[PDB]
Amino acid sequence: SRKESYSVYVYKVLKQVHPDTGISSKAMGIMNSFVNDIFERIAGEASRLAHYNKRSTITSREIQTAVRLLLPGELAKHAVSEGTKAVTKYTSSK
Amino acid sequence: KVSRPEGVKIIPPQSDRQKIVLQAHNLAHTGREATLLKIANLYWWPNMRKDVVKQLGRCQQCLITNASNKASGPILRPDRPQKPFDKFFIDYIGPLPPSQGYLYVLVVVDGMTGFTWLYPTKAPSTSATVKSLNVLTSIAIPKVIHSDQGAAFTSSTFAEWAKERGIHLEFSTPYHPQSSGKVERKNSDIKRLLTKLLVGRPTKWYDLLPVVQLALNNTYSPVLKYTPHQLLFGIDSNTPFANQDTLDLTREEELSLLQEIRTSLYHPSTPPASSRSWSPVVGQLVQERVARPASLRPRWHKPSTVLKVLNPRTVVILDHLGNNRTVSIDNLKPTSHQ
Amino acid sequence: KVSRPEGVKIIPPQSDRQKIVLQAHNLAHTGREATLLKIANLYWWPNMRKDVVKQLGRCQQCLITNASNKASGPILRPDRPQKPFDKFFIDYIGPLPPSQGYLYVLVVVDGMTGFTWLYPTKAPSTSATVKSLNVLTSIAIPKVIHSDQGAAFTSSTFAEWAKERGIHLEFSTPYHPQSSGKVERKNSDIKRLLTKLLVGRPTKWYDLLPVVQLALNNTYSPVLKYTPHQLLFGIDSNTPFANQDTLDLTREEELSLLQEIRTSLYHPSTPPASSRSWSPVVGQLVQERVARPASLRPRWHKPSTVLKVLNPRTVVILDHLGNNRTVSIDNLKPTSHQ
Amino acid sequence: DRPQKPFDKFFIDYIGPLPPSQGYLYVLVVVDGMTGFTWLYPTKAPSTSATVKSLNVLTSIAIPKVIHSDQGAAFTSSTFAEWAKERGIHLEFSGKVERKNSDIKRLLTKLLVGRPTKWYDLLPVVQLALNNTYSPVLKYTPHQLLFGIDSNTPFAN
Amino acid sequence: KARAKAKTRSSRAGLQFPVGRVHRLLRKGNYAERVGAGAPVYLAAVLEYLTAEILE
DNA sequence: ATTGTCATGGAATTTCGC
DNA sequence: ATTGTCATGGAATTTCGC
Repeated sequence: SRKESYSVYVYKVLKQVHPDTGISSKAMGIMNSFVNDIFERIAGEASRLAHYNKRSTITSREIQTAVRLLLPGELAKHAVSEGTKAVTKYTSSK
Repeated sequence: KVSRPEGVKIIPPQSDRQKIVLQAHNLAHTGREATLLKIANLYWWPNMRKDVVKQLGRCQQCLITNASNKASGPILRPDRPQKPFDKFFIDYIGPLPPSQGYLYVLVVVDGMTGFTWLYPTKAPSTSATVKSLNVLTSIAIPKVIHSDQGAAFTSSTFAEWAKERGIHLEFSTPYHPQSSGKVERKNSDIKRLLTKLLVGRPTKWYDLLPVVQLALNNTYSPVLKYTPHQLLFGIDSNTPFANQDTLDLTREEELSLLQEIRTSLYHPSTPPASSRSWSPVVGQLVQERVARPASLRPRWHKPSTVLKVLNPRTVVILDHLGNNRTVSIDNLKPTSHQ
Repeated sequence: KVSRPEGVKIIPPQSDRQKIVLQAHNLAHTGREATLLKIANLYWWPNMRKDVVKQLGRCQQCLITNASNKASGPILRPDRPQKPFDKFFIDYIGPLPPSQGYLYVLVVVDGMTGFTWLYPTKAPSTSATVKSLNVLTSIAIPKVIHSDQGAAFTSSTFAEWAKERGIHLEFSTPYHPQSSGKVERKNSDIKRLLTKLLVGRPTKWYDLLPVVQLALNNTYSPVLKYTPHQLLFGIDSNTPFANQDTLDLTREEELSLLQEIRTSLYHPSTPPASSRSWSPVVGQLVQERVARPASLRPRWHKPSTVLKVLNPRTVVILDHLGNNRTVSIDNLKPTSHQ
Repeated sequence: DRPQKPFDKFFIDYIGPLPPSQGYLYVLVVVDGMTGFTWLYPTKAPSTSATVKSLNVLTSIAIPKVIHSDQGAAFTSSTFAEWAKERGIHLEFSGKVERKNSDIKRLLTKLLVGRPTKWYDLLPVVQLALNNTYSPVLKYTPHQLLFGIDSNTPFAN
Repeated sequence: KARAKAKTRSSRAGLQFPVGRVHRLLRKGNYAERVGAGAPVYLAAVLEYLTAEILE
């Protein structure tokens, strides 16, 4: 049937910073399974952040704390500020 | 027993007056008329309606749910002040769509003219207001500042700054946004200027705030025919399309021309008082509206007695909590069947 | 150049007509008058106002933000039907406070009388409505059922059940809750009966629903002087305070008395049409209201041309989406300066 | 006294036991003495519990003056009696209906028997033809008697 | 009748990883009961920065 | 111990031309 | 190819007593 994936959304990032670059099949699955794992670390730490503060709600604040825990040092400085651009751009729209 | 031209009706005893009506009232909790036509199926006696009114004043399940069919009277147009920097009408707008980490915009309208002032903040705290006016008290000092009974203005901290400046704080009656007059109008101006600029782009409205207190402050009042700049200062600044009609005059003498410009302005018209108006009376029973009425709950509280009447629109009532809650007469209802 | 009694004014060239006004319009995006007094500081020429109107019809940043100052006209009172089971006005209430796993109450008011029917459900789906009426279509079959354009009624499934029964579905104009007449009234009755019963206890309102369609259905209409039971059936059931005035008659003959009871009922009064009314014209440009207007967004859409006028309150417009959206005239505004 | 009026004397009639559809067993056929209107409020069990829960639906629309039928289980208990005392209905317990029972005991029995669950699917459909049956005693249908109007649709005919 | 132009929420934030697919992987993964409207936006950005940084 | 309002377009009104 | 409404209390109105 249908296997959902993140394979298509890699070519929309691979062709942003290296537009003359292909990527193999068996290397797609790593960047596929990199996403699904780094998804449920951030979600599965934001999930356990909901119980620790007695709320049933995953806000966009709780994903920010569950990225300042998993990412160390200098990735935790960029991937926070690479999200709050994509939210402030999002909320000024619609 | 008695005979009527619609059939045979029954005269009940004098001991059976309160019982027979109360069992007909509580069948559908009606008022004066649908109560009465239930009794008009079995019974009849002289002065039916003197007993139905005797019921409803005790039935405190029906006084705190039915709303009044008696509107409040004519609205008051209070006069304009005679100088600027006398009444500021302040009210946060927002949460707007975000820009630069800003969501809330303090709006300080002068009550003299309409000259708006904008001071955007991150969150409507007490201290976000206090530094927002320290920019504006750098210009001049007001006598009175009106507002609404905000979360940030009613704080005991905000009043202690306000007594330093000589600010006479003035608060509206609660759940009455109509009391703050001009600021509720200019917030329909700011959201019709920033609406018109931001058509077809992301709402980056933190860029356009120096525009708004220069674009609205040079819009001619179309029923006063002046700029907010002229009624505040006296002459235009270097703006596009500025008057040269004042350059044929001396500034040392048109100061006292300006005081006669300010006292010839249009005053609004009071509407005619409609037929079903009602007036408060000191001693009359009144019922406030419940503040935030939850679902399937009384719209109104228990009755209360008017202590003092201040004008024909503002009345001090004595609530069930023991509260001297100075409410409007667009809050209250006349207590039914006194 | 020209001389005026207020100073010297400037006659611009004919090539400089559109440019000089558009740069004064976009300074504050005003309409006809505050635009004009900007030009009354430097310029003057015969027919100033024929050019300002020439601006605003092209300025599509100002047509979709300013709202109309022209009210719609007199409301229509449509006539009552001549039989029961002709128009049902249905609308879910709720989410209420919960009881027994119920939150939503279908309310089926007869358009003949006011005889309410209640059928509580768990969630306002299509199938929760369908089994709620299979109880009620057990009684009799209506010709027409009015509603609002609900989430559950507009489903393609719900219409396929409705064609089985002979139900003529009728939907209101969108974002117009005033169209569904009686059901919006009896929902202010059900929430004034269930409000009055449930004072001072937990809101266990699933117990009190067999009470409500027996307590409201025997409230005398105080301007018609009848029960909903009598105007639906003809005589009271075994209720407290039921009429014996019909027991002096024959039921075999008061059936045709009842058809003359139904045609003597009070009809409501149309209000007088106010001065600033306006009428739709087939060909006139109109602007709908934006459905759910987000913050700092146009209140109105782009102009649209009326295809057909159905009555003086209901008009079919041709939207920007290519839509034949049959809106009310309490939605639309007259497009400024045609 | 006065001639026969609606909502005086219901005659409560069960049919079954039909095979269950969502648990329901006994079709609580109610026929009035004067109008002969048909309420089908079927029950899962003929108890004082599991039939008064169907007689909340009837006593929301209309209240009869005499509750009277044959003897059974739901009609002998004093819990049923005290319930009937609050509703002001005189119990008698601890011409058109016989023609309506002719559909019941002969026709509607062998037409509801044969469906395990599908009989519940046509309870609102069978009922509307049972609100239009010609009484030569009265020369009206139970629809034309009870509402004071004639038939709406040829689907309600 | 027709409706408006369906603008995807990945194009309303300037990202490439979806937000519609992430927002049903926060309500079918039992992470919590309520998931804010901004949270799968903010998470699809952090999935997009780190997908670049390896592929860069 | 407080209170609507005010921009805005038909439409009515006034100016006034000669 | 759709449209307010209707319970409700002063208050005005009518009955009518003799």
